[PDB]
Amino acid sequence: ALKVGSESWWQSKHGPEWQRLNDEMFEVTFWWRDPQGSEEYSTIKRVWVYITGVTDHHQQPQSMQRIAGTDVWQWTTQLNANWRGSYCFIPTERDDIFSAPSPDRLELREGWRKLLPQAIADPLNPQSWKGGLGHAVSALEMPQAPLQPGWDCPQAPEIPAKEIIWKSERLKNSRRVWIFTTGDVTERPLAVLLDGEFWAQSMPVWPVLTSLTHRQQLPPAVYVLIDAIDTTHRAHELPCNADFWLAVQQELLPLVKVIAPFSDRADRTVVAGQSFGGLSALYAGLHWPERFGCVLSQSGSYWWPHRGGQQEGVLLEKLKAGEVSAEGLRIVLEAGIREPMIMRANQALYAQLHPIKESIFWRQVDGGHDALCWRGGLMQGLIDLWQPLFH
Repeated sequence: ALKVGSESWWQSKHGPEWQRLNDEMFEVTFWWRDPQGSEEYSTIKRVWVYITGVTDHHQQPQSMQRIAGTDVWQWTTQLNANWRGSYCFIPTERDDIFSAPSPDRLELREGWRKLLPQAIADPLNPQSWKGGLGHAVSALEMPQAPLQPGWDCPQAPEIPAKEIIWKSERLKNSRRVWIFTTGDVTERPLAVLLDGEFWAQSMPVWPVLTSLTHRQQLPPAVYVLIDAIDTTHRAHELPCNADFWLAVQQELLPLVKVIAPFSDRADRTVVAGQSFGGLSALYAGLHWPERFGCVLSQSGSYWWPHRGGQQEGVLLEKLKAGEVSAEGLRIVLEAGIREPMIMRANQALYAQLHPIKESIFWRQVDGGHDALCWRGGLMQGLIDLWQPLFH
């Protein structure tokens, strides 16, 4: 049947549905099933909907609304026909946490921060992962969302990626590393991606890279995906840790070379990363440009360590004091409008790289701070950095 709220009805639900309003706008509806039944048996009072690019800009958030006598929670909104991003739900028993119907942008960041720990991905949406803000999210793409190269038609890789556990002597820890290759022999470029777990497992990047290599938008290459181990490790290791890049160069890459040989030429060697991974990528090129020729930094966390509009980043001023220099790196530098604290931090950096201005691809995308946008960027950036190889 299709009795609202019946089991057969829930089975036909597979995430948010949407009906077009007009050329530019869509009405999007979201559902959540309460694993406790109707308002009588349940103990939840609010279900908040948090949408990555959007919800944190508004001004006063809406809860979902229960259909009386069912386990059904509903919520509706509008998005632009080309929007893509991620959302989550926050079912909660607490109801004070947006009690006062104003509020102010300080009472907000407060309240959301309080709540996001309890955030869940949409359990019916077939595509979910750990978000950029460290809370679980689901996918949402409007039908005119800009094409993202490769993602449109994955192709099964010929040789699957090999996971090894790299036991670093210097960093005194162990992590996974995936070594993935995209063609046989001939002098393939190396690309190292940070947050490998994510790109190996949450959004497995293999059939995408393959698709693009078949369509020769990317050269046969060797990809090294490096497990950030977890949040605290990531936050110590990724942003401007020298030991980190020492260990990879000294312990990791020599191994990789023996496993799947790759070119020695910094100019085709890539370091890719998002947020802290972007910041790390840049930092790596800066200090070891002989090993790392190309940088792909998406939404790089350049403020670091001063969160907000406080003080310029420790990398920005290590440059400002004309100290480390960006001599001879080609680099992709991207951030999204809808992200917008990070954006500021990024144009700050762009200026402070007045010298290299010429060999820097600089893009401002429709993205928030979000894996779902990043994935397209990631592909693109890789294409752009490897332009030179089709001379």
